[PDB]
Amino acid sequence: NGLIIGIDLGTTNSCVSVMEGGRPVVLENPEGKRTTPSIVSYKNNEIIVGDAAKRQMVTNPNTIVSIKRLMGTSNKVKVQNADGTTKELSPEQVSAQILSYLKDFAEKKIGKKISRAVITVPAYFNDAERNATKTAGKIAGLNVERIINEPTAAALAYGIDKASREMKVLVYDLGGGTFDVSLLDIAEGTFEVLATAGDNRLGGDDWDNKIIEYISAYIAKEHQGLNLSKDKMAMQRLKEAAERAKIELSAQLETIISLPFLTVTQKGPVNVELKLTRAKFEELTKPLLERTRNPISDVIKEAKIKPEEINEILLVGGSTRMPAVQKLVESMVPGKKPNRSINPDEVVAIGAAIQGGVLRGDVKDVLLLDVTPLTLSIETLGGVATPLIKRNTTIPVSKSQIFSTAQDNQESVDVVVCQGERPMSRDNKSLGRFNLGGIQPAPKGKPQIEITFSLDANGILNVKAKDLTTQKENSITISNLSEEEIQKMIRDAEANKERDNIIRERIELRNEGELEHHHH
Ligand SMILES: Nc1ncnc2c1ncn2[C@@H]1O[C@H](COP(=O)(O)OP(=O)(O)O)[C@@H](O)[C@H]1O
Repeated sequence: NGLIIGIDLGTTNSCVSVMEGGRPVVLENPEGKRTTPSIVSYKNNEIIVGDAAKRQMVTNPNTIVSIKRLMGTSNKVKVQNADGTTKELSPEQVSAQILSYLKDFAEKKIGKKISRAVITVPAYFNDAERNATKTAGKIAGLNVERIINEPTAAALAYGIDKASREMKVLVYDLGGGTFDVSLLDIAEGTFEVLATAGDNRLGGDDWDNKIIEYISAYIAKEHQGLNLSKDKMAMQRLKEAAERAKIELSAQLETIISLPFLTVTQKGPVNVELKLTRAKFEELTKPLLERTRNPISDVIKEAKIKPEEINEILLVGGSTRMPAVQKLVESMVPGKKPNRSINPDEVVAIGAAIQGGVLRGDVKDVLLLDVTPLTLSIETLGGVATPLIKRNTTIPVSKSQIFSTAQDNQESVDVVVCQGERPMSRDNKSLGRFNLGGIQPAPKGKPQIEITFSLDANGILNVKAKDLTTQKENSITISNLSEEEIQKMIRDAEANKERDNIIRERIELRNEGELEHHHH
């Protein structure tokens, strides 16, 4: 029946995506962000999810971070209610609050109720870990139609199921909390995780902490051993400044960590304005980064292949935007360029969304092709399809030819557009019709009407009929196609090729084409 949304339920951030008109689309939360902190907080008997919970993660003791780590387990998390009593919550319930939130704002964006989803998980996850994830989904009112692996999701986003050949794919996932490297074998639509290895206590958070150590060391140096470890408001601000600094060093060779009024001492207010170079940040985080090297070789050997045999490498996780990470990965797979062309923090959700569409039935797969798959033609005298843009021409393009009138004293012309490789326009699929009058009584062949088929680089078509004498010009704009639908029309022409050529004997396109008027 209804839409099946794609959810990446991540350790540190979550992302939600859905198929819209044959494309995956990432949905943005109410704060306009395409990803959402996997963080829940409790205050005044009100549940807070995402950015607002992250903004009080150190200050509010109730905040629950990295709940995903306790999934599958029987552990509990205790939080204070308003009255001082203690409520106890399972990892299924906390995750269900995050999923409810994602589900909520998606309904508001889509404007429909949503009750089905694909949820992704780490490849290593066992059945309890997956049943807790599935139970989270049920508590949130979502029929979980399938649970898929994060790196399998990544491969669907990159259309690797469409390769029509065996593919060895290395997926390097460095998130905020977790690192995973997986080796996939993808053959005839079956996804097999040959091998997985990594560290679920290693991620971009650990990179930030080295910046917190840096800022701390600097403060102690500058202010006679000033230590703010036990100050919650201070530590909240450092954690945030650390992550801002880190992110800026993925596009800058340095940055300024700026923390005015960090605290006040008997000396007055302490202001930090601290430079951190990319070189320095890389040095401080070298130990963390290098814990990702051996795992790459480990899974390569575990699946009994050379590096040579790897067909494609995908970068997943937002921490893979870091230059040092991209460089590392490249160093371990000579020849291959790691693929980062789909937002690594969105890529998994996108894959789930694709899987969702495929499970539904509405797999109206649009294709952003740079070349025209079929001939585009105007109907001339006798129902003949005179081509203007030939099959396999590269967009953008605008071809033009002058036509005339089929009958003497003809007041107007019908501009009937059609797509396909067949000699009669009735055989081809029509894309539109429109009229153009203003035409003065004359012999057939006298009026000179410049027709212009025009395609933008995004694909869509505009056909511009112009009477050159009277300047009168009507024009229509056109919608796109499926792969099966393309192939049906190619097949149809292939199937009637003998019939069509005998029709073509009588057709002569080298003379000026003629457009007629049949009454609407
Ligand atoms: N431009 C960037 N440079 C460095 N790190 C980044 C950048 N953008 C996002 N990150 C980091 O990505 C990490 C995790 O992102 P994400 O993939 O959403 O995590 P997860 O999949 O674990 O939920 C965060 O620690 C964040 O600091």
